[PDB]
Amino acid sequence: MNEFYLKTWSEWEKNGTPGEQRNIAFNRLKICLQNQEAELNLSELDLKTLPDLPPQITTLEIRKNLLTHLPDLPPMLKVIHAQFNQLESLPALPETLEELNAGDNKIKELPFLPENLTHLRVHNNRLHILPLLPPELKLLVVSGNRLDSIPPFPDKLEGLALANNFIEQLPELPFSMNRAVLMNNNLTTLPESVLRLAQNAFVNVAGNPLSGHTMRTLQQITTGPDYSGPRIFFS
Amino acid sequence: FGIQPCSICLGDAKDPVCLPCDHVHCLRCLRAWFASEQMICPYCLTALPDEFSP
Ligand SMILES: [Zn+2]
Ligand SMILES: [Zn+2]
Repeated sequence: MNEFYLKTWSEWEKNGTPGEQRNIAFNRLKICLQNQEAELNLSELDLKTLPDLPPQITTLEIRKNLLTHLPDLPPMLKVIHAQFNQLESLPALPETLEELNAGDNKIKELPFLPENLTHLRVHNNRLHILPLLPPELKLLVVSGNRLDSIPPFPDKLEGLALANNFIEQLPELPFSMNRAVLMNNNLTTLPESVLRLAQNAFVNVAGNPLSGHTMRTLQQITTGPDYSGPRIFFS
Repeated sequence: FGIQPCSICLGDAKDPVCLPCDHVHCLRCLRAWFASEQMICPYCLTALPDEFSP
């Protein structure tokens, strides 16, 4: 609708390599802006770049493309699905963002995580460190990265997945946690708070070099007659 | 059809199963997780449909 966005998009449409489905994307961009739709879906279009995005969208669906960077993210966005690209970084994240999935990319470092974020999935990236975790986070997935440590967990976090990293020490776990996927890290002990999770919580610590003293401590408590902590899988 | 490593165990899965989130794991390993009623992808914690069977 806006003439300035149309000119930018028509030039972008003409500037793609033969595999990219830019004509479909160009038509979707126009219709998104014209009808002020909440979602823009450019997923599975073999795209190598994106142009300026329609500023009113609240959901950005761009999974399964060939993107290496993203343009500026519009300031109403609440959900971004950018998994299965070739991303090396993310731009600054909108304050409105609640759900981000950027798994299966090549990201080495993340930007600041905004205050309202509830779901973060960045499995299968190249992360060597994580930013601090915001207060309302409920789900954190960082499996398959290069992490040596993980920052303190906020007190509403319910799901954690960090399998296949290099983490040596696990911070104390909040009672809100009901699922901890911890396999194949470098842990030699577990924080005592793991034994205080709800009886129906699930913890898997297989593949960590847990010490003899840790194993004797865990065997004593989890096999005691009055144990009401989580089920802990060692294999 | 080449070698497909388990997301967790890097072991060529004997019977690779591709979940809807495009993550592959060994059939046995999945059955073991599902035996505890954890109907999710263990790698990205995306929930699976009800009564899901690999
Ligand atoms: Zn497996
Ligand atoms: Zn998955």
